[PDB]
Amino acid sequence: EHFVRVNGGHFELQGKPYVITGVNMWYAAYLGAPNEVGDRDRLAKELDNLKAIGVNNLRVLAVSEKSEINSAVKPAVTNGFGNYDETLLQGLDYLLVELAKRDMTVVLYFNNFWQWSGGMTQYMAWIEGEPVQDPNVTNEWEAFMAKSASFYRSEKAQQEYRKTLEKIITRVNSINGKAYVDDATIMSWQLANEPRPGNSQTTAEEKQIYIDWVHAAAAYIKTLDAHHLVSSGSEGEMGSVNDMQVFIDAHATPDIDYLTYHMWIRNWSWFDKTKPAETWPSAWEKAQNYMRAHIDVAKQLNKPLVLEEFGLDRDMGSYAMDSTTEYRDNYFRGVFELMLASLEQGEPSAGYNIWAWNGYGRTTRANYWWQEGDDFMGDPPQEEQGMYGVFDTDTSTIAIMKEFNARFQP
Ligand SMILES: O=C1NC[C@H](CO)[C@@H](O)[C@@H]1O
Repeated sequence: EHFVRVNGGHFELQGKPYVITGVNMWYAAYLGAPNEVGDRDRLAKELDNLKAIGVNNLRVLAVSEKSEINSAVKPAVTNGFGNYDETLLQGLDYLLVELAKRDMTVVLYFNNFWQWSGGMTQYMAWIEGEPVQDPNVTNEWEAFMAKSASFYRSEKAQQEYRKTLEKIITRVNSINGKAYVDDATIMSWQLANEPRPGNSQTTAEEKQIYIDWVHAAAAYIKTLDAHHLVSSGSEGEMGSVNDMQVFIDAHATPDIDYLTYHMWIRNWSWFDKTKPAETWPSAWEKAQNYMRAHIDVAKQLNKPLVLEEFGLDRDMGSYAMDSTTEYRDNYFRGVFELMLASLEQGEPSAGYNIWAWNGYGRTTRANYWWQEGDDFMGDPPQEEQGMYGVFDTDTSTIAIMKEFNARFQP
């Protein structure tokens, strides 16, 4: 029908500006599955609530790789190379039908730097014949990130990645009969969740391999689909081994239509969730700098910029649904205020996706750890259920979302 397009530093839909006022709901396609893995009744109710809060865009995982670790989604879409669960992919079909009824769009990412959907390290585990070592268990994060980036250098891994891209992009929706390439419900194809060049000791050669991978992968998708937007899923500078020139060079290709950045002030040690009053002022100074730096790059490259992930812990780091969210709420207000001013001033700030949406999902696990069969939440299986997710009962947070979702609309 009519697709979301780019014109300079903004998106357009039917010749009018389009601003992303979104959430991350990684599990939305799983929820559409027609078997016991799905919860279609819940999916419709969630999308009805989100639409009522002014949400126009979801960012969703397209594919997962089978993993045996206890920090990963189960079951998976890809049960060994080429062995796709068609019943689960009907969940993506169903999601696309449901979004289209509500004039909502989706950004679909095809891989994962991290472990919670298998992702790049699971590709390498299958190739190498050695199981993934869950970094939640080993705490060997530097080793993990290096293994994950080894994906870019593997010809077999790239062949298999390209096969998966082709499998999904050329899909026909089994429900409505729409080819995916013809479906304007899809806003963008996205290379991966948070692809990084490697660990803190990444070499110049490894930076170039990453740049070349982003270029080649985006160009490959454009051979399949000349018209949908393509984005990388990068965090920005923090996902570029703290080298903004890597970010710039990777995203300078015309086959990348818009820019992404993610902001994780607690993960980056700028904010201490157990010393929030003491650390908030410094964290906010650093967050505003991170936003400004990326807005400047978006001006340089003449592309829209989406804050496609950002979030903050509940008060004192609680996972409980009855805990307060004062710090999170004030953070979201600050980010929204700055971004709205940016947009008013004609800068390439083109919207956002909060990380993440829990909605009607619930856990009764004492340790807040997801187990197979448990409600899917915006917090994926590698984090406590309740870490960053916004519940339907988080009234104060939802009111802020409702307000700004309306204000960001042209
Ligand atoms: O893509 C992501 N970035 C950070 C989130 C919060 O830690 C995490 O859940 C996810 O892997």
